[PDB]
Amino acid sequence: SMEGILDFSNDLDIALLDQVVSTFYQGSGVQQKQAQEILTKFQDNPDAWQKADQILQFSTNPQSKFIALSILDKLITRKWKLLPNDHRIGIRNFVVGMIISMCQDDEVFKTQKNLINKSDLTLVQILKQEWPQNWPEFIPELIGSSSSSVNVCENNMIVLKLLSEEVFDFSAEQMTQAKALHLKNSMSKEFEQIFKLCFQVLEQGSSSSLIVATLESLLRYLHWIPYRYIYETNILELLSTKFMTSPDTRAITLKCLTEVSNLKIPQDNDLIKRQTVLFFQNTLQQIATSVMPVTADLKATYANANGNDQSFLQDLAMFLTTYLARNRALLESDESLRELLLNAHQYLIQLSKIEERELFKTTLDYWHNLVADLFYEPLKKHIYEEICSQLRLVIIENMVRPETIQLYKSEREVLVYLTHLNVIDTEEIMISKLARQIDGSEWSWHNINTLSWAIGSISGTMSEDTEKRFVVTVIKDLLGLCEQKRGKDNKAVVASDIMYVVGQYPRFLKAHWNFLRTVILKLFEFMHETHEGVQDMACDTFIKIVQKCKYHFVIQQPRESEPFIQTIIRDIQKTTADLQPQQVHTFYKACGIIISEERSVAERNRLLSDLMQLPNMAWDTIVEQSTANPTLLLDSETVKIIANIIKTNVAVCTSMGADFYPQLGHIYYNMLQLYRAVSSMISAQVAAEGLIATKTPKVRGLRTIKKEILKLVETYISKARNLDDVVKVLVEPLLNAVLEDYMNNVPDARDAEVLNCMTTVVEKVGHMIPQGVILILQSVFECTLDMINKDFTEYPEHRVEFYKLLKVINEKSFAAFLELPPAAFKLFVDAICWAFKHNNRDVEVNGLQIALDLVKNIERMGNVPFANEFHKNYFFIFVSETFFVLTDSDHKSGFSKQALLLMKLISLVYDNKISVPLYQEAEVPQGTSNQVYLSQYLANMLSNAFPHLTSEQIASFLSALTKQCKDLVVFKGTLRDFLVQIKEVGGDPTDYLFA
Amino acid sequence: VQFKLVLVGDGGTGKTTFVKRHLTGEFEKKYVATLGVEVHPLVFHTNRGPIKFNVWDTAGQEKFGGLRDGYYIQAQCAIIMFDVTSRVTYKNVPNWHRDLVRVCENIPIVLCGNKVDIKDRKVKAKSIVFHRKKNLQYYDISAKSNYNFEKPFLWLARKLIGDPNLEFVAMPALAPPEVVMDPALAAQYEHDLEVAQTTALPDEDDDL
Amino acid sequence: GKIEELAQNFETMEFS
Amino acid sequence: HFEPVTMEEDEEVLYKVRAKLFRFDADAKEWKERGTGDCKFLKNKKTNKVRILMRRDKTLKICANHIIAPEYTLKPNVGSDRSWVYACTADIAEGEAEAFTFAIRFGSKENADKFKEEFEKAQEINKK
Ligand SMILES: Nc1nc2c(ncn2[C@@H]2O[C@H](COP(=O)(O)OP(=O)(O)NP(=O)(O)O)[C@@H](O)[C@H]2O)c(=O)[nH]1
Ligand SMILES: [Cl-]
Ligand SMILES: [Mg+2]
Ligand SMILES: [Zn+2]
Repeated sequence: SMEGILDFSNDLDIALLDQVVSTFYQGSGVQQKQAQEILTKFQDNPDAWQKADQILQFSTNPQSKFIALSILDKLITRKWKLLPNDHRIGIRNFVVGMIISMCQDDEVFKTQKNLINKSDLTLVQILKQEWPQNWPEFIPELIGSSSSSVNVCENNMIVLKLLSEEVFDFSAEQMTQAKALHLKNSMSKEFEQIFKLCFQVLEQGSSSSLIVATLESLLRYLHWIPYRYIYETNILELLSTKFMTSPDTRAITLKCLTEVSNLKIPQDNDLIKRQTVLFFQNTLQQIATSVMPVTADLKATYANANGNDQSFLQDLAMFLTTYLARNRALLESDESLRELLLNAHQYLIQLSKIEERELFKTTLDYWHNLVADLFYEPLKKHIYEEICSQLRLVIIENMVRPETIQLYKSEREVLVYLTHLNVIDTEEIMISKLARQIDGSEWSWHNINTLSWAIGSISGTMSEDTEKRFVVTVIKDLLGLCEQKRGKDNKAVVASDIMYVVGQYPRFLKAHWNFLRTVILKLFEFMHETHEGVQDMACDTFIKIVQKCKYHFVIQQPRESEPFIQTIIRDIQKTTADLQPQQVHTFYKACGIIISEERSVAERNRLLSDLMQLPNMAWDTIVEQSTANPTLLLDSETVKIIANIIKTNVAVCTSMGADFYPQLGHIYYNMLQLYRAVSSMISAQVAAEGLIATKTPKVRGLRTIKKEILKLVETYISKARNLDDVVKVLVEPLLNAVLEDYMNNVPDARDAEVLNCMTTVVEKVGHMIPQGVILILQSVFECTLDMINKDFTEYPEHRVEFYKLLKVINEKSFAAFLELPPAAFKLFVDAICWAFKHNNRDVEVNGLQIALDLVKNIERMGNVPFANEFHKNYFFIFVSETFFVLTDSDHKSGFSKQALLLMKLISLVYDNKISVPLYQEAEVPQGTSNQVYLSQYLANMLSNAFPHLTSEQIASFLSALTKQCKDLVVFKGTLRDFLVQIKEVGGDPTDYLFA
Repeated sequence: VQFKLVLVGDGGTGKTTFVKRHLTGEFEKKYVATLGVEVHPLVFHTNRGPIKFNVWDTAGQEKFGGLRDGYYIQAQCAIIMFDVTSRVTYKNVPNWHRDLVRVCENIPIVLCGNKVDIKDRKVKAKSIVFHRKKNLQYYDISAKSNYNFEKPFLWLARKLIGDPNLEFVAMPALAPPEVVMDPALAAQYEHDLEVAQTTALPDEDDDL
Repeated sequence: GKIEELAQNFETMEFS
Repeated sequence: HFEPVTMEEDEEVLYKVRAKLFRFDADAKEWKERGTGDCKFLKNKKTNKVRILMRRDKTLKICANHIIAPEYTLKPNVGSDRSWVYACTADIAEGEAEAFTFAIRFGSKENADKFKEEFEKAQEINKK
């Protein structure tokens, strides 16, 4: 029954409309949902705008009038210039009239702010179409009407605010460059008269609602108006004094002054400098006397969250940091300004204590600006001694966990600067802090962790002697703290912090072997501790110390009979006995870091052999009993043992890279045989159980083996220095092991990792195995494309790796695509375009890059048959497919690379890089240039794709576009202008002459 | 005690998936574009009693926009959503905020950067500063890993109730009833159980 | 000197 | 003299384990998550009856609340060695009693096997 309003053959029943609207906004459930579908259908009727004057006059429902204005908005922003001129004048007169009568009725003005604001916005859409060329008296009459009514005057401030926003803040995306400049110049041309009204209202009082609306509009003006309006009038005085006293105006005024601080100002005028000092001075004065003194506990105030206090303190932080980042030098030389300077910074100190992450980041950014300057700028740091001292405590006490990551690094940077500015004070604060952890007056898990991170973060700032004394005191004190606490929970926390600090001071460890050795032996002890987190902590600290101190493990230390790396390897079974597989791998990886420091090849290989002794023995055992009874591989235990062996090899190879080669050679051939055996079992399982088999633990275990084997090979080849060996020993066995298996498995059984592995092979040695690359394409190209060309969702990993593989092949071995049969090369082109249409960023970017690289590859071939045929077959396919994604509004993330590709394609023609004609000898006269034919093809293409464009628009667009095809920034601008114009009717073709 | 919440942001940013997580606990992998709006009641239990959000989950795609800013009327709070793996979705945050605060001039708003579970993050944390001058609360969230997924509603609850100390609490757990299933459905449930067993659980590589 | 004492001290750290 | 200025606490926790709970949508042939959090076996002191009570992290909302009936049976899922599937005839997590086909997955096969052990111990409690 509600669907009656959708019947336009009859009159519109306003009572029925209001019911549908009420049911949507105030109703619920199924009825609400139904009304929603009706209203949307109503609103999207292209004739609904005609029934808008009816609603705005005879409705008693504000939501209905709002919806009516939304219908008008669509019409004004998209189809305005198509209307008969009388409808345009009618719609305009109706909107103006409706706004006036709403403002005159105090009841409506008070209770319908939403409907009035919508009407104002609608008026502004008309202005963007009609003003000033067809409405030159708008501003003069606005200023006139303002004097006759406070309500109209206030509403005019809202209208101007929205106008300024639409013209200066939000025009870049929504209108053409020419249209935007036209409106900006028009506003700028009449702003003198606008400001006069604005300033008079501010100076003469008194309605705060009117004052606030005027200040709201001022905030928008400050984005673009010349500085003279602010500095050559008395308005700064009003902002920084009068309006900071009233809380109603205080919030908006503060935002205005923040923007004033960003105005474009001459830096050589002493009077202006005085004006900039003065408004700051006035503002801080008002805060101290009307809001809170500098001693106030802002942390507590913010936490209480009364009224608008949180927003105010946020806005005060923004004001103070913005002004001081730009102007604090104005306050630094004059002794009479010192108190002001330090009071402003003391407010920031207090603001910095607030528990609010995002606000802390804002203040922290400022502190960084400050202490960096004090670190470099002569004669400045003594000024801020007491500020910096307080800041040290604030940062130390709010240190976050290292490794969010971003905030810790920012804290570290500021605290390192503060430590350089005064090492003695930093040390004292930290030792003091540490004592209050020992006497328990500030003891907690959070407080000891925070202090430890802080102590760790300033590593490298002290002298080595001071650092030595410092590290000793801290570890001594922390060790005492650890013994003091009972229960594994407390001891775990302190022990972790102790290990964290030593790990942060490698310089200390490197200079004191006996101590480093003690630290490492202690970690080995902790690798037997079953308490949650300890083993992880022990392993992470181990590899972290090794990364920084590896040299001291590989050389023979004084008073030692051997390099400590030998000692670690001898006892490795015992050390790692209680660790989980992941943690063992980390341990072996850490050992690989050390072994790679040994540059005697014979010794390095011996160490490598000894390190891999346990996995190699386990390996040899399995390879023997694996090839004896392949049923073993169905034993989940054997599968897990095998995966972990391979993972151990990946871990060590990750550390050793090129050096890992002898170990790879130990297992390589049997490993690929294992790969084949596992592959058969997966196939057999899928045959006997169906696709569901791929979900079972057994098959997932088997596929893990294959994936880790591929990862190992990938990891080595990506780091290999001897590519002769890669090509002549590794590649052929690899390809024969993996390619046919991939091709001849059903889609759900194919490992995307194969593609990833092949991408690395082509990347490093592709140029040396052209036959190999062809073999790769044959085995994976068509069958993978068929997996991913039915939608954008299935096989997401195969999708991504596929285009990465094509990308590197197109870069390193383009010859391989030349060998493709014509039908297969056609699929290659189809695949690239298919990549364009993805929203998936991974796929889209590679799709566009391949297209670009492909065109360049074809170009480099010169005037030859394959290049000529390529352009005949695929040039306009690439042009039109690129245009499609450029203009369909669903691929905006790719705009830049689409533009680049398009520009490249067009430039080929206007440089005569395409020798043969792109047209049929029938469809165009003999001797016609490709340049002429290109313009024809494109004009026809755009005309059919965008039939609401005039021939003139299309012709002007293409004229501009092609002539700008050597200027990417300008070219891109013309495309953006085009994307605007296709959204509406009657766009100005002269817009394309902007550049 | 119910509050209207409007949820806005670019298409595909995870608005619907986010609300679904809160409504049923599920994670919806498929992208089915919201058409216009979907309204969903959402109740949280607090130490100040239950709080009800009427969540207006709006469409981010323009072709499915529906009533657009008409959905914002009389909203008492909002979440603006973007995708940290998609820069364009962050670039459009000022556009959503604009359309929103023009209708809702003074309401608590949370800005959410969704999908922080994804390794290849494109919108870096240090780039995200829009909320500062606009007094929006900001959270990194992930509907997939549930990272901070409760924070937006907790912050909003605190603003709307006026209690900075408001906390989510455990709803009362009544004693469940005893079982007496008739044998006349013994073959029926055994059918539905066989299908359930032979359909693999999703995300078997996850920690849980 | 006092570092050898620190090492000795570090060795005595244990959970139980 | 100066003047100065849940609903499960009548129960005992027999077992506790972290887990992820799924419900089967038979109309979509699709498993759907219902919640992640601590799964507890709660023994009522006044009836000695044992139930599963599970809550979501952070929101603490109940995603499972039902008696560990003696008639229920834990079955393995084809794709997992750390999960159990079983039919529940009356769960009251979301309002009225409703029947579900649940699956519950754990951190390890060990926690899963232990769960099954505890689950069956609790079943014979609800027999007595
Ligand atoms: N990795 C990851 N994916 C997510 C996350 N949140 C949502 N997604 C996925 O993003 C896609 C879009 O989700 P959706 O909720 O429909 O987005 P939307 O904002 O509601 N789109 P629309 O405005 O068109 O209705 C889905 O595939 C969803 O599974 C997340 O936190 N992490
Ligand atoms: Cl903080
Ligand atoms: Mg949606
Ligand atoms: Zn004004």
